Amino acid sequence: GSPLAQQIKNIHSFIHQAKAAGRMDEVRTLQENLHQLMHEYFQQSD
Amino acid sequence: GSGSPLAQQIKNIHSFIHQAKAAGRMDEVRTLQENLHQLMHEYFQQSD
Repeated sequence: GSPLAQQIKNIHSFIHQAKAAGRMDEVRTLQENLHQLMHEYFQQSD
Repeated sequence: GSGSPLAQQIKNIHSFIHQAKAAGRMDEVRTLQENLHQLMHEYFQQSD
């Protein structure tokens, strides 16, 4: 439905894959992007 | 699981936010939106 919600779910899946391989730096950096996108999604949806 | 219980909870809170918006009740909207954001965060963390 929401394009940005899909982008968030996509990021979260890339974070999962990085966790599953033990890639800590990639998890950390992607998490920052997830947080920012989520707060854009709140701005859109508020 | 399916995520449906959490999704339903979020839909319910969103209906109360709409009701507060419809009355122009700003503080109620903003406080309920904080609760909505916290559950949305968990929804995203549980997504596949």
